[PDB]
Amino acid sequence: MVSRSMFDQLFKHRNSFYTYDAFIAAAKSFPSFGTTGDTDVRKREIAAFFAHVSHETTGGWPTAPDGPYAWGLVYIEEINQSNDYCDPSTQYPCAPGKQYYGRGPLQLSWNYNYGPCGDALGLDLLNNPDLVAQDPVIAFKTALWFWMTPQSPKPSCHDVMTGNWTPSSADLAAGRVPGFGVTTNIINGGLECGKGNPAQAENRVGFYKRFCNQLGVSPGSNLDCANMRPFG
Repeated sequence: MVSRSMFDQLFKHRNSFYTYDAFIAAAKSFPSFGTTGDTDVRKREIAAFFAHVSHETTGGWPTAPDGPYAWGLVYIEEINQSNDYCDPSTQYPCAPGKQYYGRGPLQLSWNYNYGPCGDALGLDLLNNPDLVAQDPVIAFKTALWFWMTPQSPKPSCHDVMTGNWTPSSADLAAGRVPGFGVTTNIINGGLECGKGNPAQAENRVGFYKRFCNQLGVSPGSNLDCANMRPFG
């Protein structure tokens, strides 16, 4: 896994809601996370997951102590909470009086994600979405659920980083070569990769390179998703 002192180095300025013990408890729901492959592969997977988490929750500024990548895990809830984030569904019905705005380390959003995430975790997140912003174990589990779950045609980010996803010829033709860049593409490639404004993807890479440096691992190849088409 990762030790308490290293978690406290990566996340030196975090919101104290996000405890190390909560992260460790959540990771036990997905025992292959960070335990797959040799030491370099494990370190890159952990750095990659934390880079995305940090991008989505960062409270940094350019002159912040320890630099602009040292302020991950500051945010819990989406700040703009007026829309319900509800698309009508017979499988995952929007609960009366509830909203599905972003919550937790990967900003889980929409009834159509809270539904299946809760089903997989054995939790009624569809009818109690506020659980994600109440309980840091649940919060971390929702982020790991996303990271560990394939959604065809997309592989899991876990499988990409650990060598368990081999691209098809169409993937390769589209520039989807395994590495950090493909994880950005999976998470939000329609807006952030290809010809999207690359500011946000570049920020994710900045966090990733910082965390790789702190963990003592090379970031590897194929970091940039501007050279890459979103999955169909």
